[PDB]
Amino acid sequence: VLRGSRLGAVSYETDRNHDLAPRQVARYRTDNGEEFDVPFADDAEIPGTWLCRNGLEGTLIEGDVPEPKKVKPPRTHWDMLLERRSVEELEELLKERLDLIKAK
Amino acid sequence: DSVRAYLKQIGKVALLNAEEEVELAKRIEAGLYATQKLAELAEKGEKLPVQQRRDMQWICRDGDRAKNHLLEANLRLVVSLAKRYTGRGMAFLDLIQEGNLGLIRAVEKFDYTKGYKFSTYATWWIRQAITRAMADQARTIRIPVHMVEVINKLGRIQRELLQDLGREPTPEELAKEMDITPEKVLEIQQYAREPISLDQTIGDEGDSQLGDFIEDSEAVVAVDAVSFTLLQDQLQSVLETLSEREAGVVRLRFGLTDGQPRTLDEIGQVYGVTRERIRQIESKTMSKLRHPSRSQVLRDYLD
Amino acid sequence: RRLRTVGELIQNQIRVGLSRMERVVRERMTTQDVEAITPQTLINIRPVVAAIKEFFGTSQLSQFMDQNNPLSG
DNA sequence: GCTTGACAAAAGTGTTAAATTGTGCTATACT
Repeated sequence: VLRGSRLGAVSYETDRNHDLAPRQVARYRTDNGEEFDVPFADDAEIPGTWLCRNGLEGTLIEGDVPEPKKVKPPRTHWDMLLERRSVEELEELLKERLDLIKAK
Repeated sequence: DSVRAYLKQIGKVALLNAEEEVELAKRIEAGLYATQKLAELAEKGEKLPVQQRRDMQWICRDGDRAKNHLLEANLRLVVSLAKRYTGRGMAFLDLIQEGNLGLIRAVEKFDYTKGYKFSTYATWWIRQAITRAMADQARTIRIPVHMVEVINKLGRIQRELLQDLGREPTPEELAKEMDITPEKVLEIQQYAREPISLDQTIGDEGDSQLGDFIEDSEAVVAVDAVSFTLLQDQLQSVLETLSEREAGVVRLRFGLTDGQPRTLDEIGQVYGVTRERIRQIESKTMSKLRHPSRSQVLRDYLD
Repeated sequence: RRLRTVGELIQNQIRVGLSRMERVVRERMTTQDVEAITPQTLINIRPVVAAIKEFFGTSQLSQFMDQNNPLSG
């Protein structure tokens, strides 16, 4: 009565292994020690890091050091406290609190 | 409902008085400073005396415990706000839990020097956290936040205009208030529509569900599937009727041999002749094939 | 055993719609200017119209007329 | 049967103007 379709379409072509795309396999290792293989085309430009099956961004074995992939550092609770308190004020706070514990 | 366990467990800690909040915040700040001192001074040695070391570690632990206590006593606030936004699409207890994540941020930013209550500041953070949570997670097909806000604005305007006019407005009437074209609001309304459940029963009984009777448009039609292959043979038989000299150019031009079309120049990589000559050969073969002597063989495959 | 005629069947849905309208009106009369409100400005007729539309559309009793022949109808 | 000169249409290459998306923060008080 009503019709719809999947997110894709079908192709009727027939050919089989008689056509070969030149490919080579890269090797990756993850944090936990698992290893994985990924077939790439001979155009290569293989990436230094790959997201493997287990979900760990593993690194290639051929290179001694992969692409740095450097990223900015995180923002933490002290680093945001320092945006509202001066170190001079924190020194006085520490002195004031040390006075009470020193009382006993 | 089984949210009662959370309500009970948070009910074992009493509310803070106005003077305890400042004490807790100041303790948290002092403990943070003590931890940062112990972290920093290690980079250059600078041994502290054992008594001072133990006192400073106690300060650190007291600050951490005061932060935990401040979160504990204020967990009760989040539920009073979460109960307002329940029913919009996300679960009540999920609302509470992710508003708690704005509550930790509120505790992180709250300070006493402003001379204001903890609730006054924490309410804003809890509310924005709940709003963001609902915006991101309330729909099966995710809608970015700004799109959710414009959809909400359209809904708000449409409700009032319907209350006034007494009927659903035409798109231009809503456009006159949105300051955007009528087709724009018509597209927003399309973006707003939710998917239906594929498992809903159909037929007024439990005989079957809706999904059991959806006809697939992109099906593998049998007669076509075979038919194409026949053409892929018949065409070959026509191309095989030519000399290999002529056939190779067409087979390379349209990529029949390997599936990749080739420019006029690239065909010369094996044939040697110039691109213009390859074009002339292509024209000769192309005119020979279209002659009725070979057209009728495969004309009616086009449909 | 009694017989709900068409009138009572329609009346039940009218009552439901007016009950929803009553809930809305009693909720909203607490939050409007007193002595300046007007009855036509707070009576909301949407729920009753929605109930009437739902009854004639989806109710199991409101069936398609059987026009096979005069006797069938 | 084919090369060469010369030309225009189509399409890659890169910049960037515009559109879209993600994110932190709003301090009367409210538990």
